[PDB]
Amino acid sequence: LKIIIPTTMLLPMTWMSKHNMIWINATVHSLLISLISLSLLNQLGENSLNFSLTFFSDSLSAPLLVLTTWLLPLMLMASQSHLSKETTTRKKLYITMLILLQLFLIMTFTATELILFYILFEATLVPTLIIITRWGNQTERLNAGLYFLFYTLAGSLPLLVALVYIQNTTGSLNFLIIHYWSHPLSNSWSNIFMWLACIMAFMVKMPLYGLHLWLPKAHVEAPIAGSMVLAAVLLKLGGYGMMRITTILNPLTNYMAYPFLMLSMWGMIMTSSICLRQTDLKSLIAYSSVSHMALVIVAIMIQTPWSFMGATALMIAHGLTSSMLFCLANTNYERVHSRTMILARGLQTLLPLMATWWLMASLTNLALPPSINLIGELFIITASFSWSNITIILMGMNMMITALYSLYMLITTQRGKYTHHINNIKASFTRENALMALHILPLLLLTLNPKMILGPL
Amino acid sequence: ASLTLTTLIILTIPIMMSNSNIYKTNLYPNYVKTTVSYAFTLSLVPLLMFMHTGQEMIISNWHWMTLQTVELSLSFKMDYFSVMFIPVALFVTWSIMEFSMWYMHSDPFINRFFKYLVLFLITMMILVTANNLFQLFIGWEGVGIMSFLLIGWWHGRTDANTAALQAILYNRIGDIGFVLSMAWFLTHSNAWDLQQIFMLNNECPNMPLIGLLLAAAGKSAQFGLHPWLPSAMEGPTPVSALLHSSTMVVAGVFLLIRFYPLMETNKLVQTMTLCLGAITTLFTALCAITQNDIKKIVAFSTSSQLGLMMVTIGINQPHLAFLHICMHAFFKAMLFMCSGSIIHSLNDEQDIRKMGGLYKAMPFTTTALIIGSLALTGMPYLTGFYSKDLIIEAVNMSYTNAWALLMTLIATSLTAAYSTRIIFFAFLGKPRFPPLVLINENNPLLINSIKRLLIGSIFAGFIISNNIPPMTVPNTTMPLYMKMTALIVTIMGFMLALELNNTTYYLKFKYPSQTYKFSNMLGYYPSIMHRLPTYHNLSMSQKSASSLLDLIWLETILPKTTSFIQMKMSIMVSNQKGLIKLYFLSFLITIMIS
Amino acid sequence: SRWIARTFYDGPEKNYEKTMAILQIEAEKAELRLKELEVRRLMRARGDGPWYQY
Amino acid sequence: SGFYDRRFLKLMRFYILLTGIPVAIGITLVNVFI
Amino acid sequence: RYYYYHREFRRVPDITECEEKDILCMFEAEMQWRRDYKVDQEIVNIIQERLKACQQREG
Amino acid sequence: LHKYSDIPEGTECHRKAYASTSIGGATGLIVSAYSIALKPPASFLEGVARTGRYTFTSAAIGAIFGLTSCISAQVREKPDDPLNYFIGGCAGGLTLGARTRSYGIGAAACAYMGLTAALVKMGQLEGWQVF
Repeated sequence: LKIIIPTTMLLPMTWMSKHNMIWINATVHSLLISLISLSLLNQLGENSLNFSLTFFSDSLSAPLLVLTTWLLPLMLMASQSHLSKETTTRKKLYITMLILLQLFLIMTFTATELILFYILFEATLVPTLIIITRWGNQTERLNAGLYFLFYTLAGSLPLLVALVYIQNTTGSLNFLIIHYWSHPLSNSWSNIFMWLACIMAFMVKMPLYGLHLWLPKAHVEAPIAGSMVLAAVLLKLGGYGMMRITTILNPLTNYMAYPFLMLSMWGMIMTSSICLRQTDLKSLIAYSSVSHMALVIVAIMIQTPWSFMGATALMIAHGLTSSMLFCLANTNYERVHSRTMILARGLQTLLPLMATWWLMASLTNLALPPSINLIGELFIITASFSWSNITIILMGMNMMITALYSLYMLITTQRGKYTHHINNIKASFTRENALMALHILPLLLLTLNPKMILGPL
Repeated sequence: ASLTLTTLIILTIPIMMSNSNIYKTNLYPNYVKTTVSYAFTLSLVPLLMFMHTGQEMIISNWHWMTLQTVELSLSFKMDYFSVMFIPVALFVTWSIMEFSMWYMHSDPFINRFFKYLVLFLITMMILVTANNLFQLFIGWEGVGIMSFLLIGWWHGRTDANTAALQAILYNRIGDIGFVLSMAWFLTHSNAWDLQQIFMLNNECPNMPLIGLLLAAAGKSAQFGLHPWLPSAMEGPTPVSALLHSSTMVVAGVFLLIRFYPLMETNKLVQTMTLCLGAITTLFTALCAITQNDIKKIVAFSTSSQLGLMMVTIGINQPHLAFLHICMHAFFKAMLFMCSGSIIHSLNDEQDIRKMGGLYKAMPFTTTALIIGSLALTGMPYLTGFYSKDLIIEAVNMSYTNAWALLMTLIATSLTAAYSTRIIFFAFLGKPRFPPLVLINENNPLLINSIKRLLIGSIFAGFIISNNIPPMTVPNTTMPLYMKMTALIVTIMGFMLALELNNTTYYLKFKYPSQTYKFSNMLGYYPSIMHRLPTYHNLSMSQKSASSLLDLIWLETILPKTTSFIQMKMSIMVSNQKGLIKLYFLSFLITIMIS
Repeated sequence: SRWIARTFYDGPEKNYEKTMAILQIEAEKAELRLKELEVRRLMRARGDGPWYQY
Repeated sequence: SGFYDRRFLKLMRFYILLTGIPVAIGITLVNVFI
Repeated sequence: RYYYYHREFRRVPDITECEEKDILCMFEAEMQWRRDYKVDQEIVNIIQERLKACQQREG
Repeated sequence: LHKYSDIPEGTECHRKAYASTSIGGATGLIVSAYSIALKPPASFLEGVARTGRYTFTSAAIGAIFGLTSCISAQVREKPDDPLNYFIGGCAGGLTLGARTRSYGIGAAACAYMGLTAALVKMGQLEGWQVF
């Protein structure tokens, strides 16, 4: 409850801030509160950490919480030149969306009641909608808003009714006791619909291959501050919840995993394949993101402890790397407004350091050792391989294509001739370098100490 | 103990100095050549403490992440292999340093180039030294990506980029197998450590060895995976000399070398290894017979050498298989560097057919290339002998499939073949390079470089064959033609290739036969295995996946459905009208029903 | 590590006692809710109870 | 122009080291004594 | 040389004997069982390390 | 519906099929009733044409559904699992597909009518309360 109050407190500070100083206020204090968030990380080796009756802090949540606190300043640094000509009241209105959003995240990670966790889980939907719809560019964003929305709700609503049901068929809905009082549900037919009811929402919010259609069309549209959250976090939280509710279910999961393991094991290779031939970059990144989330979702469903370790690691790593690629693409989009990848051409020739960030970022996208991305991925391949010796033949193809398109986005938008007439480029601001250095440094330090990121298992 | 770890770690420091202003200075690189020099000087010592008393060591200074049961940790085993191999790499790479200072002396960003050199070598050290398998994987993949950064050095021309992407692609295809094995040892042996795995696997492993074999095929450019290596010559020469000659590609079999006893557990592994390594020697050497680039020829050569040593593993003689590498590096670095001297001398014209006949124009390079070609050829007391002869002889006296041995024979013939091709066209003829002659062998550092590699190139075979403990246990009896065969096949090579080449000199235009077009089209293999599957996939990834599967059905099935049904329903219920008699009568019948 | 363990955190004990009290409370609510549903089904079934009678 | 990049590195290195020194030295002093 | 020393935890009765609904028994005994589990993992770590030691130690 | 409910199992396919035909006919008369009520046909003969249309269609759907269901029960002899209705469910749409002379509407009707029927059987098995 200590970290959460100041996060509320920035709002008065934002509104009362002097009209041309607000960015500094929000930035500085968001950084501070990040550092305060960091003290939470300690956890415990046995019992899940506890607080109030209404919050707790499992090891599974803590690295995520630290991340979520960490992103706000970043989105500020990205945004604060993207917008300028906007009126003061409107801007001041704008950062409120962001911070209000993370406030809902800090609340929805520590949970504890799964109904509280749900209502916040779905409460996140509003500010991100407002941001996608009012500050996205080009027309399609309007339509995009809808896809982002109903796909969540159409998933979430049954989950809601299901939750209420359980607290009637058993005692409390609270997480700790339900972790302890847990008892198997089995076959029949009612129990199966219980299963899908308690899974489909979580498997929508982190896109599944049959359902992911909204996600690219969100990322095409949203202003970058919306993109960073919509990619780096919300997917991951859907994963967090699905890791939560699996305390119940079993043994039924053994019987119901298969169809989703097919949509995932096939959808990964598939979406990655589509990823190999996009017209424009901002989408390419998005499909890369789905192509990695499929790994998380099988990692959850095979339910082996290695698979949850790998689940956690990959969730965080993909968070940072995806956000990084997005800001790193928006920079080009601002310098030339091309959006289409083909126009950028020989961008390396005209400026170097960005090429370096392209290198680091893509390089960890493909995941090579000892990136936490990689190590996150290798575990789940291990447990998957334990689950079925054949499965490797699928995973391997992923590790093929994720190489290719990743390097591809590098070599197509960089190496090669400059376009001649594009005079628009203007030699890299300090905030740009500052920003992406801020993404990538934590990501590299973090490899030194995995043991604090692997999570509860 | 302190010694080896120092002979690694000091290499790291210049990269650290990369942010320091000295890096921005022209002055930087010579600190690097000196750095590798000291590194070598230090590097000899462990080998000698390894000599007379023969001790070996493993250290694992720091556990990195303690999982349940498994606790992986970095661990530098320093066995025979890892100790012996380091001075070699330091040595040749030091020569490459000195060479590159001249080869690139005009070039901007040269400092960055050296940074990438050291950055590569250190990863190579990560690979040769690592005990714990995962650490072997970081060394693996990291070497791969350094290969990518260097191949694309002249990033402007597209061909460099395609070459780079191609190399990363085939390496990755190997990496699939590497991961398969890497998982399987953990699932079964519960390990990722050579101690564990060697200990617990007396039983036959029916499958991990083959995927690991595929990984070994990755870097090593076996037949199924050869082409990236020829295409990797497109990067600037000192790079290709650096690692495509030796320091990179040999590691791909080095991996397989590390795991000999498990291979020994199976028969099918030694089998298939031989089964393929032979045919890649042959199939590569054939293309090597008839090319026109200096460097392509030398490339096909190096891969063919790799196939040969690959059967050397597959013949169940790992020790010699390792022995061949240590000799091989000197030879190949010699060839690429002298070739670099030619190419730089002439304003860079790789094509032999307009390469001059300059036997006298650059006499020292001539000498160098001669001892080099003789070394690769396998002359009886020169350095290449102590590998090649012992190898192919051991293959002879071993029980095995014979047809592969036959392939080893044609291959070792063709070695002499292309090796005479390059000599012939490079030197003997009356010169035919375009007039003006900027030729200038002179520039002392280059001289010193080639000098040192010659020195190793002649003494090392004898010195090292002598100093090493007799793990080989020699086969020396029946019959006499046994030992002769290695020579006579060579002699047939020079006689046929040279008389043929002279017959090319006698007017009479002819037009190519099919065999010529075949072997000179690199086996047709790139031109079919690249223009085909890539087309079916990139088409498929749009003809289907990007389009109808996911932009047009997957959206039809549930957004567009509901969105249409509500169009129909909504226009149906809200029927605009509103005449009373209508719905009012509807109230009636709904009452009658109710 | 010691100094951090002093200035910031605490022994497990507080965590442990807190967890204890939590589990007790929430358990009590759980059982009470179930019992309440029993009482309600019966009381509506019979009308014998004070608070469903019409 | 290479000015903007080198400036960025000057800044970044300057701060990471600015706080960097007191910390490293503090760790060393803690190592040798207590 | 101000210094630390080892901590140890007292035994508690196990889940098998606490009744079907006490949470506190299930909880105390749960933490005990968990500690015991982690411990056992550490022991297997040790025996593997001794295995590696023997393996390398042979010539 | 109580009449239709006493299948039993799937024995005597005709006895069942007649009942399903009856239900389909009933719903057809209702839909025809509101349709006439809210879409004033103009010229009453056209109105009876309309009601003849809907009535016959829904009756047909009920017939074919019923008998395919019971036949599947009397052939697979599983006979109790929900899939046993689903074929008939899938069949029903095709019937609807025939009168509409459209592959599209017939195709969709197959899938959704199938899933609905399957849920119905599943519900009889599980005593789902709906109301």
